[PDB]
Amino acid sequence: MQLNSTEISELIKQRIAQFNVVSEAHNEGTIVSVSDGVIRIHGLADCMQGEMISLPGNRYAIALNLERDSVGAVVMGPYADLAEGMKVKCTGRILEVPVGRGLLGRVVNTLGAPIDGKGPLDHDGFSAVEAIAPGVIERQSVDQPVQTGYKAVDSMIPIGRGQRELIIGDRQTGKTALAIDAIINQRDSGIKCIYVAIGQKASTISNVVRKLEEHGALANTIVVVATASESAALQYLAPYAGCAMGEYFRDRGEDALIIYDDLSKQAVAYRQISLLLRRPPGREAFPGDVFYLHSRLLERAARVNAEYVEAFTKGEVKGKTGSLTALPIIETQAGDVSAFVPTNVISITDGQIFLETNLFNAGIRPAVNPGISVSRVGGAAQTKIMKKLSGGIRTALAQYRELAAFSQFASDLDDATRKQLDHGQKVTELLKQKQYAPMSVAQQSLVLFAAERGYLADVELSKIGSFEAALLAYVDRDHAPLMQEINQTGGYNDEIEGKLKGILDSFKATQSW
Amino acid sequence: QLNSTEISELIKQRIAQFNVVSEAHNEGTIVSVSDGVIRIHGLADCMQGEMISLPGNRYAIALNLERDSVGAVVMGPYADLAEGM
Amino acid sequence: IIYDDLSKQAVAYRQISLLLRRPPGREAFPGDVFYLHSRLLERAARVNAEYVEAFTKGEVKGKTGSLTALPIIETQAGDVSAFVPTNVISITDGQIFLETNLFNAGIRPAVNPGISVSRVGGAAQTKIMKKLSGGIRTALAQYRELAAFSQFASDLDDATRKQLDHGQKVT
Amino acid sequence: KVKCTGRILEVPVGRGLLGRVVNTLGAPIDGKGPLDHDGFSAVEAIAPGVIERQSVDQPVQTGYKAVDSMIPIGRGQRELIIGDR
Amino acid sequence: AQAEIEAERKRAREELRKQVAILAVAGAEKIIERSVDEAANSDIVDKLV
Amino acid sequence: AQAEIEAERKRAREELRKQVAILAVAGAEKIIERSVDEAANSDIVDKLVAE
Amino acid sequence: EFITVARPYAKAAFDFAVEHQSVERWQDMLAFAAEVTKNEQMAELLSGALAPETLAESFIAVAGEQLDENGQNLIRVMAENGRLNALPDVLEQFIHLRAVSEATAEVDVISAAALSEQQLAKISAAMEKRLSRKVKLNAKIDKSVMAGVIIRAGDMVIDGSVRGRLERLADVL
Amino acid sequence: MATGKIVQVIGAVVDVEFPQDAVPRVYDALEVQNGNERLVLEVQQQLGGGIVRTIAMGSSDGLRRGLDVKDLEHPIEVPVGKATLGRIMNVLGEPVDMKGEIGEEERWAIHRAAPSYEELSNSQELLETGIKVIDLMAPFAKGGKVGLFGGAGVGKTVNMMELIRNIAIEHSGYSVFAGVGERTREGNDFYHEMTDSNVIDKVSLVYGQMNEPPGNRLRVALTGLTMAEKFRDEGRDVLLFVDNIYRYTLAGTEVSALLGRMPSAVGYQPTLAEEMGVLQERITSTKTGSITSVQAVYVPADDLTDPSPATTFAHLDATVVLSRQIASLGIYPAVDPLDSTSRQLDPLVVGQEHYDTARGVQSILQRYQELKDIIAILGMDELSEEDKLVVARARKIQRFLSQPFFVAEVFTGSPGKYVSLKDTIRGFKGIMEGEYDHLPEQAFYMVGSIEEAVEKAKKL
Amino acid sequence: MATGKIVQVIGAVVDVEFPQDAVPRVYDALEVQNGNERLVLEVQQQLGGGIVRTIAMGSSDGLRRGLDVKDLEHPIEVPVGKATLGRIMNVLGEPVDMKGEIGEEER
Ligand SMILES: Nc1ncnc2c1ncn2[C@@H]1O[C@H](COP(=O)(O)OP(=O)(O)OP(=O)(O)O)[C@@H](O)[C@H]1O
Ligand SMILES: Nc1ncnc2c1ncn2[C@@H]1O[C@H](COP(=O)(O)OP(=O)(O)O)[C@@H](O)[C@H]1O
Ligand SMILES: [Mg+2]
Ligand SMILES: [Mg+2]
Repeated sequence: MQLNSTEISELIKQRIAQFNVVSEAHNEGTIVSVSDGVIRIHGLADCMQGEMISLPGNRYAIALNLERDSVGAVVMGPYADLAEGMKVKCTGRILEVPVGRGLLGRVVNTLGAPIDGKGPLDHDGFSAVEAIAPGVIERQSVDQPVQTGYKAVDSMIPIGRGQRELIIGDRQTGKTALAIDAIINQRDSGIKCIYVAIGQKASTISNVVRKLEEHGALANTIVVVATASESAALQYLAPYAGCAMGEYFRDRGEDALIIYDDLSKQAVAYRQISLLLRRPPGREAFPGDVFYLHSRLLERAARVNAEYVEAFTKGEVKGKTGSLTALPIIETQAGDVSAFVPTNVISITDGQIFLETNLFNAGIRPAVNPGISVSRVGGAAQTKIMKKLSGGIRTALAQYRELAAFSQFASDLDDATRKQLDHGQKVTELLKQKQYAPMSVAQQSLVLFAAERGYLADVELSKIGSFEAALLAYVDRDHAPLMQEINQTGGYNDEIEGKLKGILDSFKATQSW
Repeated sequence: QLNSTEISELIKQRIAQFNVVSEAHNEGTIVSVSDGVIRIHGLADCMQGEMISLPGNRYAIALNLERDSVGAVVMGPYADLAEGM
Repeated sequence: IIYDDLSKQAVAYRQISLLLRRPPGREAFPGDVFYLHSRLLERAARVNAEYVEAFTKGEVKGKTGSLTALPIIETQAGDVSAFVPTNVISITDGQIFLETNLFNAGIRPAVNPGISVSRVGGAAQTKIMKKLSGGIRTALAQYRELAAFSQFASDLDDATRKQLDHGQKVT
Repeated sequence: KVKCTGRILEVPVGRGLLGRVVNTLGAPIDGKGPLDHDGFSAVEAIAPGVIERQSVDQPVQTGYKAVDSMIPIGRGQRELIIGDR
Repeated sequence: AQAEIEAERKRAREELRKQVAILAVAGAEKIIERSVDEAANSDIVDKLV
Repeated sequence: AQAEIEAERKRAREELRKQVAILAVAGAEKIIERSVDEAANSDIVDKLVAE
Repeated sequence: EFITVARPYAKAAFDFAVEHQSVERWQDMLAFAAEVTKNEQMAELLSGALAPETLAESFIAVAGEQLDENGQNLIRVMAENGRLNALPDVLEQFIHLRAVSEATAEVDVISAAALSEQQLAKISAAMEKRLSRKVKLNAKIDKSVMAGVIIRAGDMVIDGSVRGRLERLADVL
Repeated sequence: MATGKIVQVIGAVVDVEFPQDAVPRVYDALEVQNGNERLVLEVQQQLGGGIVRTIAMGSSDGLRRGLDVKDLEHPIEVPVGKATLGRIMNVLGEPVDMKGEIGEEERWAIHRAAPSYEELSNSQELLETGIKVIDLMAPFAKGGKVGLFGGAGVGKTVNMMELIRNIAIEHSGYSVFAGVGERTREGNDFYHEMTDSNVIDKVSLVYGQMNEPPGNRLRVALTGLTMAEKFRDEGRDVLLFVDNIYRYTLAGTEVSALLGRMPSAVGYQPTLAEEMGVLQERITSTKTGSITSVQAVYVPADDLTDPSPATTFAHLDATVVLSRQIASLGIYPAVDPLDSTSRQLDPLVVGQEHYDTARGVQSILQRYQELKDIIAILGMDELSEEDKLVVARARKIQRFLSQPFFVAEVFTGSPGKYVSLKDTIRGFKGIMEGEYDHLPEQAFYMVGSIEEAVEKAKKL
Repeated sequence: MATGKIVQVIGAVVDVEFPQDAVPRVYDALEVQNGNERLVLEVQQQLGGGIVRTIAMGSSDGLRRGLDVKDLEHPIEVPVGKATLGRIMNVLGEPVDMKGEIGEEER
């Protein structure tokens, strides 16, 4: 399909024919200094703070300091080949990014340029990266479920559309796995997905993209990439580009979910860019406004009322309420939640899914820690059946954990607690599942029903993964008409209670694990 | 390379005649105001610890007699003050 | 060669570097404090016979030269995480840690084994000492493992009581 | 006025230094008269390179049961002695 | 497929050596807007291949 | 597999096009350098001074 | 580089020169001082740790063609602050300040060859409409342009060179 | 022709002034005559007009203001290829082994961009080290990274020597060793161990010694990376040994403090994580070849929490944890089997047999660590008869995963042994299942394959 | 009549230069046309030579150097009294509520 070199010739001829011969005035400055990624520019009297300055080589710098006689800008890309005396041009643009459905399902960097190798984007218009969040009166309460597909999170820690949930934990405890499984689970909801990776090594992004397209979720998500080796300016500004790309959907009355991978690395990149500009430091050398770094980001994750979207879209949409859901990830060191950036982001978000390392190493995966993890939006964002089934699980598990801590010193122990310390040990063995296996509300619901109404009390040998798999296969064969009702309505009734009793009774009596 | 509180019109006054000490050593002019600390130009007669009288009825305490300016602190509300007083 | 208080050469160099208005690092020490001690301590070396024979232009043959360095460092309340202790602990081939809790209890010289390392090991021992030292290392290691139970002794089994009271006799 | 010698700090060296008390410039301070040195050597010098070394396989004895048995020192080794005051 | 595309590219390269003869004076006569001097290909032999 | 082969076809086509782009524009440069006249430079400048 | 230290002195000198109707004399006085600042021997003296007063007198002496108002005061004030090496910039700022009040612009033009003096007068009259100043063109004969012209009016630039269009086309591809 | 002139010298930091036409760009290499010696400088910053701020690679003594400086218009570039095998070089690619010139044929700049995520090759081919405990408890694939964490004196350097030997005369692939912050004694011992063991002809050695200016120590990692990348482009599966990352971060701290940058959380440089990323992001497998890597990491004062070990953790795929307690009990290699981990240790990539054997070993050792204090208090004759068997099997496992190294012979005299992964799994899987409950414990200490255990017991 | 010029912009900190005699006082409020929206600056320091250092009560992006700044002769002033009951306001006394306008009698 390439022998037709007339195709090459016609491409080149079209590019020549449509070259424009006239020239236009532009404002120009000279590079006076360059070091560690920062350049000083002389000239550009009309440069404006936050503007994009175009360097020779089709790359940009962001004018951060407008000093009295020079402009201090940070290069977005490889700076080492710049040299004093080169000339730069001022674009009339405050930092932009492309937005729209057209980049939905494509891999791009912080500037919206496609690193995917599949041609140019088809955006509609551009959005300012550093925007402002909706006001107090333009917002709405969050009472719509978003399902992460994980029994532990969807039952104990419900997430709502417009909520901000912190995924916090030590290194290598399944944070990225939980995040991209929450993405994959949105294959077929109305929620669009966005994954921003900050400081990730390129092999992790390659694996993430392969898994996203393998499980069929790539067509429904935007991937924004600032790898571990790219200039700190690109890593510091990546989550704002991702937030603008998701806020495009928010403002049109649709639902988006955005995952910031290692905000605790955006803070490090901002610390670097700040110290290289000689700005005064604060508690751990992080600049003074590091709180105002994450705050003005996570306050853009909001659910917005119908009047706001109606007025923004100039009346083209009437009944919809838009929303953007944020799942920032934070890495702690030896689980000291009380560190500086973790205790800031915990003061910003509306909950945290604390992932405990000693549960993760013990094979409990996902290693969510009950008690210390909460959702302050809570049951308002939980479908009715899940809310009914899950009410006890969290406190039952926390008290099971403390009782099983006591147990090690107390052999020959009361036969009443002997049963609590076994039901807890079965529920904690039930709420752990394979990695890329998201589970619908019905499959979680009837499993939690089996566990809560005592049907597990005779499987007290821990052959209980096979029990779950066989129960799901059985229900998927016979009673698919009930799973459809549960998945469509999420409702719960005494009639559905009886139907589930019937399913469990018929399963116990007639099948094997 | 930084400035040291020498400014255009004070340089112009020195340009008019270098020996401005032909003027009174008894007085000067406020040059900057920040968080209650004040910088004054002139006051060749000032001595450390001296009470300097400001417009209104306020005093400042001369803490520093530097090469060309006096650094003092304001004993009262300072936001009412301005350059050139 | 013994250098007594390299941690005072470091202070004199900090003074010189702070009076020259050089950029201060951690604890106001200059950036090149490591490059101060390393190019000192790396001068302690064993040298092969050909270097000696070439340097002296004959007049010596077969012999190998040597220079052994024993730098001394003072720590403030036993903290090793300081700047100069970190550099010198990173440079040298091993450490002899002298601790005050052992010195007070009468263990003198108060060398703390296990926490103290020599990376030359037996290569720098007579074969009799190399033979005999391994059982001392293992005895003190088992003693350090059991020492938590010392103030609960007379509760213990006799088979571990023997190890516990053997480590005390080695100490 | 200051004149720049092209020289670098050198220090006396030799066998006559053996048994003397000397300050960092090589001058005797014990009062037992001048040095019987063997020329001078540069204070700042370059250590022997990689290929000029040899493996440390000779003991230097401390006479302490605690050190020679469990923290051996060899001729050519560098051993830090670290502790509190 | 690799062996297909290899020889496909190798066939293309020889024809683009003809097409460059047009495209170079095309880029010239787009720029000045002056009709280019044709027969100025006295130089073009080194640019041809 | 066919998608990956298509990606490599894209790569090879773009590379060939970029090589011909470099050489074509260099030839245009040398043409414009050799073939020029004052009656053309004055026309270019008279188009510039128009705005 | 000391643009920032020269701004106050240039502004004071200019704002004084218009109180005494002698901008034109001040400009050449500062030009003389800016030249004396460059000599290899004087540049050795200015680096040494002389007292500001005697170092100022050692600078007045080599320039007697100066007003009482200008040299014997400005040079002394700059010496007290140790700013004399800034003189080459105090000149340029001064010139610039003048061109601002006199509503003038030193437009620069660059070309492969001389312009016809009809082209150049049209350029003058057209820039005076683009801007709001009396322009003062000065041309440069740079061969790399090959054809067309570059018009630089400070930080604004209009590029009509065939090389600029060529290397823009090279990036259209 | 030389066009630059020195205008300052402050320690290792040199300022050079050039014509404003010809200012060298960042990371360019300048050259000057420090007397009769030739000294190269690396441009760190283009501060001010015409001036350039640089770090001297050699020592800065003897420099004087006004010397002429000649700017090489390319970064520091080193020889690469076959010609560098068996040689020792400094950061500038000059031979420091007195065997004459390198015989170079091509030179590569040490600064280059990392492979893009599209060029990476997803791979899961496990390496087979000769070491039982590392093969079992912490497998790692081609292109992966392994960190040997531990204190001082635990065996990181000799473990890397053993790996170099085993992957140079069992699998015959090339290897590169970048001794950043090397100790000259240890570097000479390494050279003589590799020359005595015949493997020297398949290892390329770069040394930046501790008595050299900070940036000279800093750029050595990139020099070794560039040699490994040249071997990768030839299609090889190279293996890169970094002798200590902690001293690379210390060299970065020093050079950042010399340039007067504002320091960071613990006095570390601000660019810490970007230097670590620019180092570790070039070490990857690609569609043509691969660079695998193992890195020694010294943990200062025994905490995994300070910026250096904390920032290197983000890049490793496997972590081996060495302990001086286990080493003092006379077991080598002193790997802690419970705390060492790998991302590739799951049934899907190692197979269910390997995964089950590893998890069973860890479970047995954990149960023994539990029983140890009941044994301490109540004596052993009180344990239940299945616990008296867990004890013996854990005690035999704890012996069997020690091993004699070929390079440790000079410490012990006994010969080394290379153990295939099949024999390792067979041995541990046999021990846990009781096939060897009749052998003494000392039949497993410092043996190779289980056949040596049975033969030693037969001899014992 | 505006009289000042923006001379620096560094983050949320803005320096503006006034005639030597018209320098604002310490807590006075200035304002600027940041594109279409007006922006209020609260003075924080008086530096030498008529320069005044202020902090922006709003987004700092989009500000050029040399923009004209207008000196309000009073600090930030807000509405007060019964008129403000049941409303929502921001720092500048502007309704961020959308019920229209505050009919205050006094500020
Ligand atoms: N539910 C699960 N079941 C089994 N294995 C899992 C599960 N979740 C994660 N893992 C495994 O744990 C390893 C670490 O996972 P992941 O990278 O998501 O954690 P992380 O905290 O993002 O890592 P880091 O933050 O250190 O880069 C992965 O290799 C993955 O295979
Ligand atoms: N497998 C082993 N056999 C014998 N001795 C060993 C072994 N491993 C380490 N050692 C001893 O440890 C000392 C230093 O080990 P090394 O590898 O330098 O530790 P580090 O990781 O601190 O560099 C050596 O002198 C050697 O005697
Ligand atoms: Mg992760
Ligand atoms: Mg080591």
